[PDB]
This record gives sequence, C-alpha cells and structure tokens, in this order.
Amino acid sequence: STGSATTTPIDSLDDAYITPVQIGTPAQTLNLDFDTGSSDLWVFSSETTASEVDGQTIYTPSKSTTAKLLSGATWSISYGDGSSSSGDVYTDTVSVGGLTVTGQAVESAKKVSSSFTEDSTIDGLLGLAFSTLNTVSPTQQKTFFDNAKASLDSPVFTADLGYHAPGTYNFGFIDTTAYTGSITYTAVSTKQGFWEWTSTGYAVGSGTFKSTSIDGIADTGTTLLYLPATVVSAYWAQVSGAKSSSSVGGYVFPCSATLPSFTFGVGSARIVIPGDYIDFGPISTGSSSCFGGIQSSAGIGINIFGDVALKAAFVVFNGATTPTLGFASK
Repeated sequence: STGSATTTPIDSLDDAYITPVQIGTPAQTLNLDFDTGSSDLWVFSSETTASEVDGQTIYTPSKSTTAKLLSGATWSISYGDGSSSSGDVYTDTVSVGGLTVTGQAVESAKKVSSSFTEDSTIDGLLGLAFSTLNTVSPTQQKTFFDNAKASLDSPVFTADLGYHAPGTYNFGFIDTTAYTGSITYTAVSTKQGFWEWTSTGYAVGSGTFKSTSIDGIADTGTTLLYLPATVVSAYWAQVSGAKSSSSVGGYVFPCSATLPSFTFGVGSARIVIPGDYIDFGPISTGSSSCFGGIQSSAGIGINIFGDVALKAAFVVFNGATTPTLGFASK
C-alpha cells in the first residue's frame, strides 16, 4: 500500500504545516501537524477542557463506530517550545492520503497548553519519530508509520515541504519526479528516539564550505534551523545590522536586508537554503526588525534541522531495519 497527502502552511510565514487526517467511522477529518520529532498522535477532542478549545476541529470518539477506549491508558507530553498536552487514549481507524491503519492509538486531549489553544489551525499532532518516544502509559503505543510499515510497498515516508506553498507527505514510495539529481543517504542514530544524523558542514552565501560534523535531528515539527552558536554567528555576521537580542529571544535583522543563502552538507552532497527562507518577518506587527530563521541551539541540547532546512530538500525517512535519511535538491 501507499498514501499521499498534501501538507499546507498554516500562515504566511510557514510557521507550521497541516495535513488532513481521517479518523474514525464515519470519517472525522482533522488537520494535524506531522512531527518527525515526536511520537504521539494526539487530537483536540470532545474531552478537551472547553475553555482550551478556540476554533479547532475536534474528534468525538462517541460518534465513531470503530472507536474503542484503551482502558487505563493515559498520555502526557511536553515539547521543546514549552508547550504541552495530556489526556486518555482510544484506538480507531486512521487514514492519511488513502493509507489506512486500523487500531491506531488516537490520544484524546483533556488538557492543552495555551499555545495550542491559541492556534486555531492545528487540530493535533501526528508523531513520526521512533515509537520508543511515545508517551502512552502503562502500555507504550506505536506511531502511525510504525503501524503502517509492514503493509507499505517500501518502509519509507517522504517529506516535501513547500516554501510559502503546499507540499506533500508520501508513505510507502519515493516519487522520483519530486526531486532533481540524486538522493544522498546518510546514517541515522535512533538512540534518542529521533531521526538523528550528522551533517558534514556548511557554507554561508557564496562562501567556502566548512567541513565539520554537526549532529542534529530532522524535525518537521520545528519551524526554524537551530545550529551551534559558532555556525549561527558566522551566518548573521554576513547581514549588516543583525544581532542577537535577548529581549526578543534570538537573532534579529533589519527588514531591509537581503539575506544570504545557507548551505548544509549531506555526505558529499549539498543542500542550499535560499536567503528568503530564513526571513520570519517583523518581530511585532509594523516593526522594521525581522526575526531570523537560523538560531542558536545553545541550551537546547541538540541541533535541529527544522522546516527552514527541510523545505529546501526532498527528504526520505527510511524505516528499513537499519533506518537512514535521504536528502535531494528539488
């Protein structure tokens, strides 16, 4: 089997991407944030504290003839950005782009933190990291991909995120029309539960490539590119007037700037992030200070190849017995 679904930016900055997901019988379609940095499929629901719902579409398990309470199971998750959610668990039929999993754990939120409430466009998350990170207790549950994998034509999924435009998540096949050149594959460590890999270096603009190992995670659920402070300083030094602002929470730059590109290495291959992908717009409405899309990972504890990086590539998440990651230009 295979599946193919379009993923759409939630706003004009590509702050996140939403993908429609069918849950239950008859189908209830929710728009979920596919997150290769976590491993829980959770949704706003009829159980979510009413004051914490503001415009989201909810899953109502009592209206699904295939929903079953997973008795005694609870979940609770906290994300790197400080947001969180928790609740109980149902199993139900879940379909993405025509690919169906029966008995998928659907984690129903009883509580969500303010940032989730405040984002009316995201109805929940669909985790695509390794199932070892799943938070369900006392019986850990499998991700949608883990459940689907054996049925897929090939044990892979691909992320093809757009810059200020829709893109695609495919399951079970590699669309050879969706990228240019060849796909370069690179090793993955699953020891921390992530799609963790090592970039071979970077360049800023038309500058020379610096060969240096940068361990980090391929994370579709993180907006920006978080790299070591040395790398980030080297980038922003090429932008007149850019500075790190403790009050704003990162590097800012004059909105009048033309940003240089940023290149990262995948083995001997190179992925180029155009400068415009690094512009996250005014820090507040009407400001002439703009927020940067490359930020320091210092104090996160891990480097994160988030959407800023991934949207410059066609990315293969290869879930073979020994997982790997592939990157192609597009």
